[PDB]
Amino acid sequence: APDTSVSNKQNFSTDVIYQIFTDRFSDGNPANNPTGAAFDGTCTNLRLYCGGDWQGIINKINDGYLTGMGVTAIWISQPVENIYSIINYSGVNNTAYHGYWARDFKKTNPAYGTIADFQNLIAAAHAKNIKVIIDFAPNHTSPASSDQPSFAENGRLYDNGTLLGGYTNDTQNLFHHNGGTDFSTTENGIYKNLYDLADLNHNNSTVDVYLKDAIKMWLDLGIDGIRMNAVKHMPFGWQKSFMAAVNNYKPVFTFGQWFLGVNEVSPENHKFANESGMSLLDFRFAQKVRQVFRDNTDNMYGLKAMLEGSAADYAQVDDQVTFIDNHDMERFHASNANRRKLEQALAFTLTSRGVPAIYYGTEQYMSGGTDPDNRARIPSFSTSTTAYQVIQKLAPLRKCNPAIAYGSTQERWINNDVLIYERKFGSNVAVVAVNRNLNAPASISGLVTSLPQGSYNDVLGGLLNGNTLSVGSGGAASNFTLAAGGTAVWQYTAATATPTIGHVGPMMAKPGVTITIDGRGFGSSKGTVYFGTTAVSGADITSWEDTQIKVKIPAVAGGNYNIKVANAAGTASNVYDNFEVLSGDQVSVRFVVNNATTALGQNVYLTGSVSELGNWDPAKAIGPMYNQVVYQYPNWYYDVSVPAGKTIEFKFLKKQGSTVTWEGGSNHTFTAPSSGTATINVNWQP
Ligand SMILES: OC[C@H]1O[C@H](O[C@H]2[C@H](O)[C@@H](O)[C@@H](O[C@H]3[C@H](O)[C@@H](O)[C@@H](O[C@H]4[C@H](O)[C@@H](O)[C@@H](O[C@H]5[C@H](O)[C@@H](O)[C@@H](O[C@H]6[C@H](O)[C@@H](O)[C@@H](O[C@H]7[C@H](O)[C@@H](O)[C@@H](O[C@H]8[C@H](O)[C@@H](O)[C@@H](O[C@H]9[C@H](O)[C@@H](O)[C@@H](O)O[C@@H]9CO)O[C@@H]8CO)O[C@@H]7CO)O[C@@H]6CO)O[C@@H]5CO)O[C@@H]4CO)O[C@@H]3CO)O[C@@H]2CO)[C@H](O)[C@@H](O)[C@@H]1O
Ligand SMILES: OC[C@H]1O[C@H](O[C@H]2[C@H](O)[C@@H](O)[C@@H](O[C@H]3[C@H](O)[C@@H](O)[C@@H](O[C@H]4[C@H](O)[C@@H](O)[C@@H](O)O[C@@H]4CO)O[C@@H]3CO)O[C@@H]2CO)[C@H](O)[C@@H](O)[C@@H]1O
Ligand SMILES: OC[C@H]1O[C@H](O[C@H]2[C@H](O)[C@@H](O)[C@@H](O[C@H]3[C@H](O)[C@@H](O)[C@@H](O[C@H]4[C@H](O)[C@@H](O)[C@@H](O)O[C@@H]4CO)O[C@@H]3CO)O[C@@H]2CO)[C@H](O)[C@@H](O)[C@@H]1O
Ligand SMILES: OC[C@H]1O[C@H](O[C@H]2[C@H](O)[C@@H](O)[C@@H](O)O[C@@H]2CO)[C@H](O)[C@@H](O)[C@@H]1O
Ligand SMILES: [Ca+2]
Ligand SMILES: [Ca+2]
Repeated sequence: APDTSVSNKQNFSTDVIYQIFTDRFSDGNPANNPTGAAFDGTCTNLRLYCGGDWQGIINKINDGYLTGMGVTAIWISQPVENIYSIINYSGVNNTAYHGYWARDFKKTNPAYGTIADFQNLIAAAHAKNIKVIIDFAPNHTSPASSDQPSFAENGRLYDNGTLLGGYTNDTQNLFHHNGGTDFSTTENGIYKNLYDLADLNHNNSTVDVYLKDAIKMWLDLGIDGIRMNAVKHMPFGWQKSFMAAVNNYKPVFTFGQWFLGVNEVSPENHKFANESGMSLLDFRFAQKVRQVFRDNTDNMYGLKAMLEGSAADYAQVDDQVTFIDNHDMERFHASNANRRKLEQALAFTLTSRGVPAIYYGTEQYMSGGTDPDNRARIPSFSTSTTAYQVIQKLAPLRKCNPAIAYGSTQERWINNDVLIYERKFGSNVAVVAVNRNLNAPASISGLVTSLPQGSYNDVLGGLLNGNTLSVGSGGAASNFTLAAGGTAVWQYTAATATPTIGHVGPMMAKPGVTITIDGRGFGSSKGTVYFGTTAVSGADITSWEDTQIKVKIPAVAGGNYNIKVANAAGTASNVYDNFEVLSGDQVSVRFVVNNATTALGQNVYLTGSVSELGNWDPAKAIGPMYNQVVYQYPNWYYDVSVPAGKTIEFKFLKKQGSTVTWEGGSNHTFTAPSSGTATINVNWQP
């Protein structure tokens, strides 16, 4: 199959995700509706169950609503079993309608449906070329009070019906008991509870194994991707081990939720996306989009800076999931606002780099404030809205024009209100023009592009007041008027002669695992695959076609390798960096160093004899380590993904910037567990 096939679970760049709040989409099976005080059929009480379910989604998939829009992927509420409690908050009744209050990761939420219902959903979707993504929140269970066990379900955790433990009397330490987070620091947000939710302790062996076993179940059920909840609130090392588990079994496209506020640019966030084994929801993109197109707090210059900065900050920018709003933000469309604002933002997102995600109902001009006002029941299934049509015309471009899916981004024309950008991949090109100024047209002269000579019709058909583009030799466009609030899309596709890599997935795994390499001009005959300088050919290359290659990772030493391919004739392609070859199966180990004093601004890091520990290279050391919550300074701790059953040598370091102070004496030594977790505790050697 080609790169665009529904079967491609490793790449979503050619797709368009539709974010569904299951309960608020469509109640296709009233028989499974919750009853009494936990339900409101009218969906007037936004905190109770409204009845939306999997059967409903199936119906919507079957009746053309999503397909007619060009949607090729869906992201649904967490499917696992949630508590049944009806909680009274501020005099208001609340339910688990959102799917975030888990009780059993190996069962389904009966309100959504049964396992059989789930299987059917998967089948229905696939039959319509729609990939299925599930929300997964292994960071906590549900609302609890250690002092008052009768409150809710006491964050109880079950294993396929078998009780493991609750928040009260947590002798095994399945959960964290450090109060609630205040988001003052990263460490703080990880080792403390979100709201009143029972925080899961991933260092607990039972929890580790269980969670890993659970995801396997869902993978076995046929999912195509995973949306990881609050990744900024779980230990990074643990998550890396989780991704390894997934990748070394059945790799699927995974992206996490790492919230960013307005004007917020985080290096920690970049690093996580670059080395965790998963990508992230593009908050930087989303926030900038709202500023420029919605709240008028920034202009095109800021939009361009975000695009350029992001492309450099993210090793795999094309893996970031873009959006303009979500279940945790106020709806993009303001009641009294000009609809063109939303239309423009949509078009921008659909034609930009990454993986676009659209929050259900956006296309219906839904308005609403923060939770739960942004989660009303979809008021219509009309295909006649302008927004619907915008998506309908642009979504498919992601499939047919690889420039949109894998291309670079380049500004071609700009002013306070206008932005004209170009996407390019091999012989493929796409040019988009946006004039956010709703009252003034712009006179466009001097525009230069990569489009061949000719005339180009607006892909939007003038829907957003766009126009035809005339390109002479040299890619120079003839003078034209860009209507007030105008938006136009011009594109070109053609055969690519030379092998071009547009995407690789997964990006982190152990030898023997099969990876997917997508792009154009690979040819039909098996060529050669390079991992760094190492060449792979023949048998290990499972399949080879023009747009996609399937190959087994070679048994090279653990480390980072750049990927390249060559056609059967020996022609090399571009290089796709940052591939991570693991040393083997991974386990999550907690490292604790005692009595490591430092000066303000100086932190402790971990280094060692394996790739996972940076192979003694301080620049690749793990950290900075933590010293407030679990353990207190001068004792430091950190959770790390290491190779199972291996004997590892390690040392600690103290660093100020890139300046490094090595721990004295001899190296510490330990043997990693074969499965489950472990905690290594030593004293800093002077
Ligand atoms: O020994 C004494 C005592 O100790 C112990 O008690 C302590 C507790 O153990 C401890 O946890 C602590 O609890 C208290 C809280 O600390 C305190 O805040 C207060 O909590 C209140 C809330 O204030 C109040 O609002 C309400 O909360 C309701 C909500 O109103 C309601 O909306 C609903 O929310 C749920 C959502 O609907 C649902 O979707 C889901 O949300 C998801 C979200 O959808 C998902 O995408 C993801 O989002 C996160 C994101 O990951 C994260 O980054 C973050 O984003 C922030 C950014 O990072 C920041 O930069 C900045 O921008 O801000 C944003 C947003 O904050 O947040 C996103 C979510 O907003 O993740 C979400 C979670 O999966 O789930 C939502 C939560 O359920 O439902 C909640 C109810 O849960 O009510 C709570 C509780 O009353 O009060 C708590 C109780 O006091 O402190 C206790 C005392 O010290 C012992 O237990 C006790 O016995 C002992 O006596
Ligand atoms: O907002 C998050 C903060 O996180 C980071 O802070 C780090 C420091 O950079 C580390 O050096 C370390 O801090 C130690 C400190 O090294 C140690 O001396 C001691 O600090 C004393 C301090 O010497 C003294 O002058 C006085 O201020 O009292 C302090 C309390 O002991 O203990 C510190 C830890 O408590 O660890 C912190 C993280 O905990 C980041 O670099 C900061 O910018 C940021 O504030
Ligand atoms: O190149 C392959 C080599 O790899 C392995 O060597 C590792 C060591 O095992 C680590 O311990 C570490 O070495 C540190 C050392 O721990 C640290 O003390 C420091 O050494 C100073 C020393 O403190 C000082 O007294 C004086 O002796 O100078 C030394 C500096 O040279 O710095 C070392 C790092 O430079 O890292 C090395 C890899 O760099 C393996 O064990 C070796 O057998 C192998 O050759
Ligand atoms: O001609 C190449 C030139 O095109 C663009 O410059 C625009 C500029 O953005 C407008 O504000 C206005 O001044 O017209 C110029 C074209 O004459 C690119 O921005 C620029 O990099 C490029 O050199
Ligand atoms: Ca139902
Ligand atoms: Ca946590």
